[PDB]
Amino acid sequence: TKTKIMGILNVTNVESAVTRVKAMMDEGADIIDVGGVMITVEEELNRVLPVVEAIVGFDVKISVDTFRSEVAEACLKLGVDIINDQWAGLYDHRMFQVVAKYDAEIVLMHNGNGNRDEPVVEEMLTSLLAQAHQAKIAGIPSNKIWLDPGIGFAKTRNEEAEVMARLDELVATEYPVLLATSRKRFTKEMMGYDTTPVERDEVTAATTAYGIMKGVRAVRVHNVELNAKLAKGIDFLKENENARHNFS
Amino acid sequence: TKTKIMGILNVNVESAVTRVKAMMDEGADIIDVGGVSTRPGHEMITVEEELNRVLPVVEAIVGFDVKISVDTFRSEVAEACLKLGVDIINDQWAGLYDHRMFQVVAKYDAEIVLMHNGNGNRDEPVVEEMLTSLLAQAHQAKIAGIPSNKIWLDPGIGFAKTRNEEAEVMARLDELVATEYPVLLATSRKRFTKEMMGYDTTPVERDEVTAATTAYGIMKGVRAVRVHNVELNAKLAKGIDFLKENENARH
Ligand SMILES: Nc1nc2ncc(COP(=O)(O)OP(=O)(O)O)nc2c(=O)[nH]1
Ligand SMILES: [K+]
Ligand SMILES: [K+]
Ligand SMILES: [Mn+2]
Ligand SMILES: [Mn+2]
Ligand SMILES: [Mn+2]
Repeated sequence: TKTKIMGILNVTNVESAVTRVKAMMDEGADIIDVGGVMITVEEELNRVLPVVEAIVGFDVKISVDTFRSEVAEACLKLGVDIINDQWAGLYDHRMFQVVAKYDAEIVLMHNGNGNRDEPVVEEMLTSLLAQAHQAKIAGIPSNKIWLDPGIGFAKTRNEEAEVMARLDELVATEYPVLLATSRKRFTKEMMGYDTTPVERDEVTAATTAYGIMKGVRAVRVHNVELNAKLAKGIDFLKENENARHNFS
Repeated sequence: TKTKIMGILNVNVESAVTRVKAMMDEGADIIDVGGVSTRPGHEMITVEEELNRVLPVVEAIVGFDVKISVDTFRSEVAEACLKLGVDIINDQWAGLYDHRMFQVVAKYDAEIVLMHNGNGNRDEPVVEEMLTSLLAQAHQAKIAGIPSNKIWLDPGIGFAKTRNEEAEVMARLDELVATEYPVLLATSRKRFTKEMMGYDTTPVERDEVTAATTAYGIMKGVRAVRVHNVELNAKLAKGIDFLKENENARH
């Protein structure tokens, strides 16, 4: 019933990572998204693995931002819960098998096809739904697949503005939607100037509120506390609204 | 047009000017100055004490490039302020405390915020009682000479209402917005935001849930928000206005 808060942990110390994870859990993170990725599968594993081994025992879900089944599989043997795939299984078809094999969840982020024929929304829907079908025919449950519009990838300024004005249509596919705009160019431009990254937390929080109201079920963010608490408030307001209107 | 940010200035004079400057920098469109409260159980003061507290501050900030609103329910304090060039009179009694208010406000061509207050022992639903009351007062503000597009309605979250009644109102902000008078939401760090937190915090820690009420309220159509943390809310309001314009522009 509650909006999930996926915290961002970029791994580009294991000790500092661990301390940061507890700090994030503390600020309200439901999922800790670890990511460290052109480098070698081996190099990617050299950065991501030591962290995953240290934090996977904690009482929080661990997502791993990777697009290669080899990185996803070593992580899943350690007990990881989600594979946040920026390519939506396009980069390595074997991602679907690795995930099915460990009864995990997977995020399918819209990416590629930058010079698309069709308008961005029809294309994103077509591609993402096509990837969802592949996930399932691999044996991954329907309810373990998330869709991500992929703000910041293979889309022009105009295309993303279109995508952000029609989030309801992605939500309408009934798959749980993860919004991930945090501190991106799109948020930089909401501010209207060349802001530094951190300066983008408040507009990012705006996307969270707006997205939750459009039906997004999770938000991927750098500033956990701000979004965790802004989301709590918005969730509260919608529920209160349903209650007082006897809407369900 | 954007959502206006009315910063709260609770009332020495230099200390106040400092805080007004900062609020302007954080994005404040209006600075709302008050020295009184209409909460039963709170200190009551004289018109004269309100003046000593309020007038020297208004005098020193009315020149700035920001609108000034004065939170008062007595027209003598109002006029004293309108004579210094103040732009808005924020009335916790919607002109029911002092019946000369609308005439004073319209005399200096100002704006007025009519806040829902009183009759906490009503037996009809809060919402229809508030609408009936606020619209009757508004109708009276126009008779006196205040144009409709300068009469604001405020649901008075935190005044003469039960937790049950505040939740009723927050779930139906659009009905107030539907009246077509510009709407000001003022929930900052109040008890309602404390329920949202679901626990006890110092006032400052209620800022994020206050900001959620801002995002939500803008979605519902309110035109301004009265807040303590101007920056968090000004920056948030800005993102929401953009998301909303973008969505309307694209449809
Ligand atoms: N128009 C309007 N004016 C108001 N003035 C004072 C308070 C609450 O007063 P207090 O409890 O003293 O706190 P603060 O002055 O910080 O808001 N609330 C409103 C309000 O909801 N709407
Ligand atoms: K875990
Ligand atoms: K001024
Ligand atoms: Mn639409
Ligand atoms: Mn006050
Ligand atoms: Mn309704």
